Amino acid sequence: ALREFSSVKVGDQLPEKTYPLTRQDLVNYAGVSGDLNPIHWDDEIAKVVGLDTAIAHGMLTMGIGGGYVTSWVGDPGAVTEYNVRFTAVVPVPNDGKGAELVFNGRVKSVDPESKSVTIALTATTGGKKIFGRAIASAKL
Amino acid sequence: ALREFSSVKVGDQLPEKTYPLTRQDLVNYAGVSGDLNPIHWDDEIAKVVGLDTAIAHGMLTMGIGGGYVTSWVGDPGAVTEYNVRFTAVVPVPNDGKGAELVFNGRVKSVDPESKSVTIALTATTGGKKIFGRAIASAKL
Amino acid sequence: KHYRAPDHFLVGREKIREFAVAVKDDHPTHYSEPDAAAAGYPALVAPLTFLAIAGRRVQLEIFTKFNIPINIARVFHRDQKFRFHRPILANDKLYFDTYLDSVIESHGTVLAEIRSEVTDAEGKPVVTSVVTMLGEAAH
Amino acid sequence: KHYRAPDHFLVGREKIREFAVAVKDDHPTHYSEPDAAAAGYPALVAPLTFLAIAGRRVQLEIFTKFNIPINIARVFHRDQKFRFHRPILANDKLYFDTYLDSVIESHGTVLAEIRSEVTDAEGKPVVTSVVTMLGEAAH
Repeated sequence: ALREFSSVKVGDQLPEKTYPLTRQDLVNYAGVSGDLNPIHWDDEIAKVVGLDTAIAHGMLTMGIGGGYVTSWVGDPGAVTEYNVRFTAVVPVPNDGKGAELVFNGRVKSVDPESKSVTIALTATTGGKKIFGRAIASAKL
Repeated sequence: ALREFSSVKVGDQLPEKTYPLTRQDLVNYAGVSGDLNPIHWDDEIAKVVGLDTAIAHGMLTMGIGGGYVTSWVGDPGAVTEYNVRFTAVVPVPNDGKGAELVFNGRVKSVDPESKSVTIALTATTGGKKIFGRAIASAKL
Repeated sequence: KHYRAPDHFLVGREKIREFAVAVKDDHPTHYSEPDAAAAGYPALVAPLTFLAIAGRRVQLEIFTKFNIPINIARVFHRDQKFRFHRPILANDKLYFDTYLDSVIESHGTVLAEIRSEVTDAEGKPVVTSVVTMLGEAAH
Repeated sequence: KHYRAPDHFLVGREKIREFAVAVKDDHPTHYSEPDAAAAGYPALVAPLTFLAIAGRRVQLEIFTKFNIPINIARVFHRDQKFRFHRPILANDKLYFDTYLDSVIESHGTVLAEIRSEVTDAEGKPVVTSVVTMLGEAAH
């Protein structure tokens, strides 16, 4: 369901999705990705390095973001660039609730000669933003 | 390095290997296998169901066993059968040491017309055996 | 009770290596393709318990499709059996025909025996996997 | 500083689905091949950050091969950039040419920028991945 270039245009705010994130999701990603760093699944290790609880992987959070973008674009193969700077950490307590990633987006650029459209992204946990400059672009 | 049938013969004890097993090895397997059962990586969940600490996966332990057998046989593709009954659990504490699986084996059967040889296996943690009837067979 | 799984499981080259590391298998036929050629195998051969991956989706699903009277909370994996008719190699297409061989229900505890015949793309047997779940009765 | 990784990474069909679930991507082009055909793609297309899998081995290795003056204990992943020249699809053979674009060393902290050009079996570019590690200086 790749959307046509004519549909979207600059200033278009993107529908907010709120992704829940449990400690089990951090264990699964540890194995899937092969990133077995204890800070993402052992609390006592998290506090030694100076953190409250264990935190989500950086690339788990960005990876989730790809889903948030790929759904709206309608086609993963359409995405041309995906760039993110990691400003903060997403703590995920083993409390049976975990945490929530609130994603948002806004088209900031269109090139009608191209089929390119650029989305600025904003991901937050408890209000605090986890990404700095986070954009995506795709041929529509 | 598939060994010839003539080399091995009934009564041949197999060299003991001692596999260390950390809590990180349990997290990795959780993700690789897709078995995300908390009893294998959350202690507080382990005790609710009535266990001391978190335990190794059943199929992690048997999977390790396949390595112990496949090395001696010399060829994984040579193994014809691998059967195991799980008698006990292998607790793996997040103590920076974890636990150790001591594997042993003994050829109990040869069929010279076939190239089949059958190994009885014995896996232990702290002495307690974790498998009941555990055998392997391979064409040499 | 027959159940044929739609779609196959496609044995990945890289997932093989990934798995072998997880179960501490270091046999070269899992990691380097030339060694597999030396052993006499076209692709990477899979660890003996690799089916725990492919069969993950099956065992989760067949419980409902078979109406086994067992409480998931208190269920226990008692027995695992593999008859490797033919070695599982990378790029193998694996199809599953899963049968319910027997159910025993005595005091409190139900014992279920579940057989999955693994066939390749063509339809020739690869591995016969037998699982024995032991659990607390539901009905 | 050039480094060419020996061997390729072979994108698995099943590992794609497995990964997409892990990052909560539910786009059908990752799960069912006919939907990929509908989208206009032969095989399953990979999630945008799938390279975190393939590139796991690379980033661990290039640190030593480049002699970056950084303490692993205190190192931090600051920046990730993907230019998807061409979508990554299942059964793609992925080759890695990894370059060290820049190193900055100021008070206490070293900032390293690492570029991996991903090429296919033939040798045409797939994805340009740029990583920016930030860390505590070693020398």
